[PDB]
Amino acid sequence: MKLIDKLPSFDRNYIVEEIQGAYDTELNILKEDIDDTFNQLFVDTATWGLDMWEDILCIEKKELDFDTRRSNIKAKMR
Amino acid sequence: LPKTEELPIFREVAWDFEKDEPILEKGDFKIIEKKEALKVWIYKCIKTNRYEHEIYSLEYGTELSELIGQKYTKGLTESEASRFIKEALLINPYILEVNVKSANFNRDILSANVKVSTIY
Amino acid sequence: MYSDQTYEVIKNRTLENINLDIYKGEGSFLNNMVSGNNLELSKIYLELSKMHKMAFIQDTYNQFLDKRVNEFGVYRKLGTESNGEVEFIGEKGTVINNGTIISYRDLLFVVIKDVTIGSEEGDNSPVQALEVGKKYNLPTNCEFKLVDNISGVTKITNTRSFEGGTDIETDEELKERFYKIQRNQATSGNKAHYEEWALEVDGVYNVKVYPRWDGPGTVKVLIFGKNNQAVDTETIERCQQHIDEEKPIGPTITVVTPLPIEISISAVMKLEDGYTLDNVKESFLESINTYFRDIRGEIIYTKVMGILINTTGVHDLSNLLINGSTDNITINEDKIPSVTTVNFSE
Repeated sequence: MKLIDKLPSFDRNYIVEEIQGAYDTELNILKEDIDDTFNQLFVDTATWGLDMWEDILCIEKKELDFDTRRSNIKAKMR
Repeated sequence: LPKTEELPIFREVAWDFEKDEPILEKGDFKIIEKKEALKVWIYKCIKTNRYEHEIYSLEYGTELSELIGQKYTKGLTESEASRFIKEALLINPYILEVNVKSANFNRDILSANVKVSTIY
Repeated sequence: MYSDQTYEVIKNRTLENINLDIYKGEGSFLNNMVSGNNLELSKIYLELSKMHKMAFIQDTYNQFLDKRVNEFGVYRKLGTESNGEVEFIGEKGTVINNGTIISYRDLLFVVIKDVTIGSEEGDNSPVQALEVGKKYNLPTNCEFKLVDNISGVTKITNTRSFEGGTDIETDEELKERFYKIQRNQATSGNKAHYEEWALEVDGVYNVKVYPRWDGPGTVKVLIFGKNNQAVDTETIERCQQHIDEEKPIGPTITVVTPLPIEISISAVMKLEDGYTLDNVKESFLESINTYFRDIRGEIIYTKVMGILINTTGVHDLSNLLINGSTDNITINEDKIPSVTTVNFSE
């Protein structure tokens, strides 16, 4: 809906609406992926990224819980 | 010494200018060749101004819609609109020159005759 | 997930999501533009994957890793410049002021003390390397050249080898130190904390700590250079003084360096055609040097014989002796084999 607003008036046909709706759905997917990655950047908001945090800590532990993994990471440091 | 290379035929989608909606031939947009693409380009350029939409390039667009709404008298805005059309249409490399004949005053509707010179 | 979305999958999804009365075929203009948009989107997804890798900095080296290590408290030890003293030989009465520049080959050096040739203060002035690196640790009796010509100065030589030029830190060394610290569960006053203290000192590639070596309140500290080499006495002094600055008061700390083991090689070897003694001797010297670099445990007389015969230009040898014997010699702790005498004959 953003592009069709930016798009000229004479291009208000159904094909343009469908194409830009698909592109907007792709935009939503991309932005939610970006938000998920930004959450993964932080330890508290990361879910599957804790594996590399443990690898940096050089301790290998079986996956039990995300909160448990974060607690173990906090305990390992200092 | 080498001669100028001819501009290749401009191909793109086609539709009825009165319909203002794209047309599909058995699923394929109608092919435009020779004197078919330039009419579409001129229609697109004149129909919408660039300054309204941020996406278009600054060189694109026309300021004829400023005269829409009766912001000035017709006597000088006739030549002003002729100049505006000349500025808006000669930007295309395909088009050579644009000529405006005159304007017809009747009620609130203004009718003018404008000419297009092409290469093919 | 950036990895979940891939080129062809998102291409097909974009094609399918819009319902078209137009048939979709390969090479179509709609297909071509979908392909271009998919290429750009795949570039974006690859960039996002690269950004995730940078955030976790697993494989590629970047400033993120260094900054995170600094967050963890470990600091990149840039190193120290080499220090030494040179002798100025020339006309008496010439004054070499502070900041005088002397160049040896590509390396650049600066004079530290204002020295006058022929004065009662002597013709020797301390010189500090202008850049960090082990290459500046020049040996003794090196000839130095004045960048700026000074009248009455003829010869510049150093009476002793330059020392103090610790190597510049590399990302691999910092990463290894961080990783070994990650295994290390340090504690205020524990062997790990002392070995970490030793790691804080420049040029300490390997750390060995022996508790209760003399018993009550005694720590034996052993350090090694690059590839398990010796360390200069200045480095040992700096390490021990830093430790004493941070160490508990009362314990006795001893810091030592490995010492080489001298070897002598005697054999009768029939040289090949077109090969002289010097060439084969140099090639065998290089081979035995790399063998010593790659050796562990004891020097094996059979490996020595094999690395000698495999040398180019060697046809037939006999009565090979290491230190006059054919028996393997044990290389003990803090000890390395050193080649001192090479005796080859035909």
